[PDB]
Order: sequence, then C-alpha cells, then structure tokens
Amino acid sequence: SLYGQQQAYAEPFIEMMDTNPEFRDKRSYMKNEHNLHDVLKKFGNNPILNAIILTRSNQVAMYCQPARYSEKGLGFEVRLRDLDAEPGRKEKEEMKRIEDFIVNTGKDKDVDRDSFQTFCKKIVRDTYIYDQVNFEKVFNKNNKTKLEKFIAVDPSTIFYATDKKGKIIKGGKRFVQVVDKRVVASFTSRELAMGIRNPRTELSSSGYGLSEVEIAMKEFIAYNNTESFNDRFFSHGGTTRGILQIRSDQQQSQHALENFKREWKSSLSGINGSWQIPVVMADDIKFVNMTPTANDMQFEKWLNYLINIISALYGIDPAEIGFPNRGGATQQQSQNKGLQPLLRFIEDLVNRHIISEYGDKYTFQFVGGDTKSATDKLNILKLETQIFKTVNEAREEQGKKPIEGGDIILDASFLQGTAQLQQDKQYNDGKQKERLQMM
Amino acid sequence: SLYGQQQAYAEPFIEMMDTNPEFRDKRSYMKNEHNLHDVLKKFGNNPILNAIILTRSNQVAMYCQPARYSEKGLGFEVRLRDLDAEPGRKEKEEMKRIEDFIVNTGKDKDVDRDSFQTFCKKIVRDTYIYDQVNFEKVFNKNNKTKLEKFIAVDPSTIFYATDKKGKIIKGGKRFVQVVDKRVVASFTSRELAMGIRNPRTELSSSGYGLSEVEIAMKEFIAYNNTESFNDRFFSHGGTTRGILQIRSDQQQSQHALENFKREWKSSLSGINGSWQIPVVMADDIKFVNMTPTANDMQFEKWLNYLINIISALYGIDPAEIGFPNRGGATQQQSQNKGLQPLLRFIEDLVNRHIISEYGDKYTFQFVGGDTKSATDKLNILKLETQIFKTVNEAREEQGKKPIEGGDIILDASFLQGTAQLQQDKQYNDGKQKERLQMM
Repeated sequence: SLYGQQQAYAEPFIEMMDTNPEFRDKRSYMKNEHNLHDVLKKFGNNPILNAIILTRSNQVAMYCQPARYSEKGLGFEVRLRDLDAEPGRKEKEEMKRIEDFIVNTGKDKDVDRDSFQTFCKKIVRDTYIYDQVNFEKVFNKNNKTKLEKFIAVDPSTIFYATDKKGKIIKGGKRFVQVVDKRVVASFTSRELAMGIRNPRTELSSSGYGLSEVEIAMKEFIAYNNTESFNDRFFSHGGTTRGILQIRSDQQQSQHALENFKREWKSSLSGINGSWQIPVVMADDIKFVNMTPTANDMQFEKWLNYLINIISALYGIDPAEIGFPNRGGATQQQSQNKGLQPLLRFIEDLVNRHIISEYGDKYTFQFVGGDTKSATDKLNILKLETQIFKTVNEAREEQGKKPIEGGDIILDASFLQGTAQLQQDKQYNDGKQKERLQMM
Repeated sequence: SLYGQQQAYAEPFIEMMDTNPEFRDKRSYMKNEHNLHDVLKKFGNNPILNAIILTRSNQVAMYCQPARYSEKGLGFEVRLRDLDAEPGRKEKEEMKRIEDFIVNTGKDKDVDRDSFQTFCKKIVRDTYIYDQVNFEKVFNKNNKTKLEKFIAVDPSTIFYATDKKGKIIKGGKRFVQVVDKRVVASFTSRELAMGIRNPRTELSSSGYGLSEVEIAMKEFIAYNNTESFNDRFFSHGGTTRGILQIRSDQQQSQHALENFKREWKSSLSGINGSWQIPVVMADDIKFVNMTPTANDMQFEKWLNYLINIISALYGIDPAEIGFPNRGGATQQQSQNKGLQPLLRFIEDLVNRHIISEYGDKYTFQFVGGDTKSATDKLNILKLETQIFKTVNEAREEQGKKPIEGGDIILDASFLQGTAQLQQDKQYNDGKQKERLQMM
C-alpha cells in the first residue's frame, strides 16, 4: 500500500500502540521520542541554522525568474521533452502560458498569493529544517481534470493516513492534516504533494525523511551552552580583577572604610586623577589576582569544530558563514555540491507534480550560471571538429538542420585536398571528351 | 482567506486570546512576547546594524536612475515582456512616461514628495530591520481604475485585519494601520502593498516575516555590553597603576602628607622635573601593582566572532564593515550573494505592484554593473559560432532580423569550401550548355 502492490514488506508489521489509529506518527531515529517536529521547531530559531537557511534562500532567489523575460540566460525555462523536436506556434504559446502560470502560482494574477520566489524561499526552509515539503493543489471545481492554483502547506501538521487496520492507505485520501492533535482535513495524492530529500529504507521511519537537525541535536545544544558560557562572564558575575588586602590588628569600622572610599573616589576615580598614585601607611598590603592579566574568548577551536561538522552535514562551505575551514583553503566546487542538488530536487518535484497536469511532452528546468561547463562542451566540439566531425553532422546532432556547402571537416588543409581532388578530377573527367572524340 | 479558497489550514485554528479582535498581532518566534517591533525599534539604533543598512543603501542608490537618461548602462529600464517582440512609437512613449512616473513617484513633479532614490533607501532599511515593507497607493478619485501617486508607510504600524470570527480577511479592506493601540485607517489590497522577504510556513507567524534582528538579539546585547565593559575602564574607575606603601610606626598626620604632596608636585609633577628622582629615608617602601604593565582591549576575538556571525546572517561581507573574516581572505562573489537578491526582491515587488496597473505586456528591471557575465555570454556565442551557429540564426535568436549575405558560419576555411563548391558547381553546371549543344 505504501508504494503499491508488492510481495515484500516495507512498512512496520506491528503498529505503534500509542499512536492514533487515523494516522502513522513520525518519530525519532532511535524511537526515543514519538514526537519530533515539536523539538525541531525549537532549533528552528538557531542563528547558525537560520544563517545557512537565509544564505541558501538568497542563492535560490536569483534563479527564480523566467528565462525569456530575462536579458541574460539566468532563470528557468519550459521546453519540449525532446531537445531535437521542433517547436510550434501553438506549443510555444502553451509553454509561455504555463511559465506565466508558474510565475504567478495560479491561473490569474493575485497580489494576495505567493510569487514563485517566495514559494521557493519557503521550500528551502522546509527542506533544510524538517526534510519534508508539502504544497496543496486547487483543482477547478467546474472541471476536476484541470488545475487552478497551488500553494505551500507547513509540513509539521501533515502526516501519512492509515486505514482501520493501521496500514498506510494508497487509494483515495492518503495525506491528513492535524492541528493540536485533532484531525482537520485530508487530501488525495494528486491534491497534495510530498517531497522527501533524505529518504530511508528502514521500516522504523516508514518513509519519513531524516532531518539533519536531529543528527546535529547534540552539537546544537553544545554550541548553545558554549555561547551561554562565554556570555555569562558579562551577564553574570565573576568579572573581578583582584582583591586589595590591607593587614590590620583590628578590622576598620565601616565609617572609616566609607571615608576611605570617599577619598579614593575624589582623588583617583575616572579620567580625573587617572595617572595619580595614592599613599597608604599600613603594616602590609597585598593584591591577589582572581582573573588573568587579559581575558579572551574560550573554547574557540571547539566552536570551529562544531560549526564545521554542522556545515559539512548540510554541505555548505563554512567560509560562507564566517568560520574558518579546519582543512583545505585555510567556490565553484562548493557551489556544485551545495546548491545544484537542491535546485535539481526542486526541479524534479515541480516538474513531476505540476507539469503532469498539462502533458508528458513538456518539462521544467533551470538554466544559467554554468558558463564554464558549456565552455568545456563547446571546446570538446571545437577540438572534435578539426579531425573527426563534419559541420553538418554536428548541426544535425544538436537539433538543427544542415547548411548548404558540403559536410566539410574544418581544416584549411582538408579543403585544399578536396579542391585539389575535384580540380584534378575535372581534368581527368574532361578526358572522356577526347575518348568520345576518337569515336 | 489568508491566501485564497483552499482545503488545508494555513492560519491558527484558535485565535490568540489577548489580541484585539480587529487584527492579528505579530509576535516573537517562541511566543515569548506578543509585541515585537517595539523591542526591534530599540535595536534599530545599533551602529553595526546601521552601518550595514547605510552601506547597502549607498550600494542601491547608484542603480536608482533610468538607463536611457544615463550615458552608461547602469540604471533601471522598462521594456516589453517579450524581448523578441518589436517596439513601437506608441509603446516607446508609454514606457518613457511610465519611467518618468516612477522617477518622480507620481503623475506630476512635486518637490514635497520622495524621489525613487529616497524611496529605495527607506525600503532597504525597512527590509533589513523589520523584514516587512509597505507603501500606499493613491488612485485617481475621478477614476478609481488608474493610479496617481504612491508613497511609503512605516511597517511597524500596519497589521493584518481580521473578521468578526478573528480570521484574516481576503475581500475588501485587508490591511489596517494602528497607532498607540488605536485603529486609525484600513486599506484595500490594491491600495496597500505588503512585501515579505523572509517568509515562513508555520501557523504561529501567520505569514509575518522573520527579521534577522530577532535572531541576533542575544548577540546584539552581548556586543553592546561588551562595548560597555571596554568603555567602563575610562568612564568608571579602576584605572590605578599601583599603590606606594611606606612603612612607619605611626600613620603620618594629614598635614604632613599634604606637605609631602606639595613637595612631590613642586619637584616632579608635569614635564617640569619629569626625569628627576626623589629620595626618601623611611624604613621600608613597596610598590604593589594593581593593573598590568600595559593595557589593551579585551575580548577582541569574541567581538570578531559576534560581528562575523551577525554579518553572515545578513549576507554581508565582514570586511566591508571594518572587521576581519575569521576564514577565507584573511568582492564580486560577496556582492553576488549580498546585493543582487535584494535588487531582485525590490524589482519583483515594484513590478507586480506598480506595472500591474498599466498592463501585463510591460515589465520593470535593473541593468548594468554585470559586464563579466555579459562578457562570458558573448564568449559563449563567439565560440559557438565558429563551428555550430550561423550568423543569421544567432541574429534571429536574439530578437533581430537577418543580414543579407547568406547564413554563413564564420570560419575562413568554411567560406573557401562554399566558394570552391560554388566555383566548381558553376563549372559542372556550365556543361549543360554542351549537353544541349549536341541536341
């Protein structure tokens, strides 16, 4: 049921007793807690995590515009599934309409609704915090077959529904929304998407993704309490430099000490009388140091290590978030592993969920920001054509029609060989005139 | 209602009891405080934050001029939605009028009203402090269909309105202005915009954006009290170098100590008698040090770490604000992640809110300051044309009409092949004259 009809089991044979029959709960890795997103919501406010989220969101936001409206190639585009297939006036108009629909996130403009930029900015946060993304579709009521609007829904409230036997359902309504432990609404598979970026095969998770926050929970709390320890020097006591002991047979009366303080403040306090030296005629005086000569941050390398491993979990370069790399440099490759997989994930999700409603012959893809790869591709072609490939063969290979002029291989020598062969060929073929002349 | 008619819930099912029925309040992440912008206004005065705001505002201000009035390409421009579509004298005049309207922020010039430069400078501050931007529109009273003026409004006073049931309203007036906890005025969706740069999907926020100041609140107070700690060495006591103890059987009378001070000041004080050495014949003398030999700033690395993470939250390079990067360099890529997303956000907001009033066929976009990307684009084309693309195909591809001369592929060899083929073709085709001659 979970994926379809199959011979094997890919769901827990025995249900979790404490869970409600109507749905299957999402739980921690070790089954330590049956309620996970509640504690992940607490870490949702962490600065380091939020810094990563915001950096990735800003990176994604640039790509979130259509290509044909952009003077430069950066953006997204819709095209026919086959690159070699020709376009058409009807299909071009349909693709333009679909692109505008995605840009406006609906059939018609509405200021009250999200632009696709904000939708992606929501999706990245939901992907990197909870590792679960969901968005609702609004099919036309006059015609169930077609689509009108689509918007995002928070993943924390959405669960997998279950049948009376407790097994996850396939047919009909499959996803359910829960608020304050009460069932509110449920959705058909087509009506609500489910994107999992970090899936797992073990029966315990039952298909729910694994979020990096759960993995780094210990590290996150360690970072938090380390920061608290550093800040408690100021927000709490212990900032004394030392104690000035003065030996005496009798402890001086508090009035005398107050007058002592008055004299000290009047003579030495502040910039006024800063450089002056007092004089005291007691038996013996000592100054005992309680703190070192100069203070500084503590456990610096510990923080660097923690943030480095946390960054490595998300695949982001620590240098972007203002920390040193414990190895390597101390950007293209960092971007290649960090951003491009996320863009491809969003691409696949949006494609297979939205474009399925219009037709198989179309697809959605991002474009731009990859000049170097295209440069190397063109260099491959430019080196290949010198010896191997004809101009017309390459042009046909890349979904274009040939140009008259012969299927020439571009080299100034090669042309002279063909020209010389043709010139001498015409000389030899001209001797057939003499051959017939004797007749 | 919040976004439209939908099956799911994207707003709190149960209202916050303490909030007024007329609107939904904006609250902290953890619900610790139901009043947030009041405390954010306090941090609005911080120098580091204000430094970031001013740097970004100065960066944006350069772009805020029309392109066609600028000798160089830097500026903004309005164009038809399709780059391949031809322009026209009517449409060109309309676009020029719209550009002048945006420059003057209204139908007619008015010195009393903001230029678009100052409007953007306000918008960046409102975007980076509160993460919420709003500007009012003034439609023509004689004709509601069309627009006359638009100006900015402070986001702190604006809230989402609610119905009698407490749910957020869609139809009619949707945004409400509150001053001193009193409702003053309310606006229709078209009459007042709402820009959220850092949106969230959780029901708790109810669509309100998340500001980086709230995330960095602890860090900001830590920075403030660290600076206070460093400054309190001067503004408060504790600047003594040491104490000069003189042992004696009896404490000298204060008159004797005053005469001692008189002699000391007359002989040693100031530049006069600076290098001299006094002489004293007491039993024993000591000098006990209360502060080290040389003082300096404390907790320097702590400050660098704090400011680095704060900068990383906003995406700004710490080097711009006079701090060292704890990793990396110790500018184009920093600009690419820092400024361009903000420009695109302003672009999308201004487009979808202003240009919607005139027509769909137009769009607003910035231009300039991106020569390297355009250079790489032109290099892609220049490498592609050598083997792959004809001149006329490229010219057609970029919204231009072909030039007579043939759809040639630019390579000195290729032309000789076509010329040689044509030359030999004419030779062979000339033999048809001989073929007919025998007839």
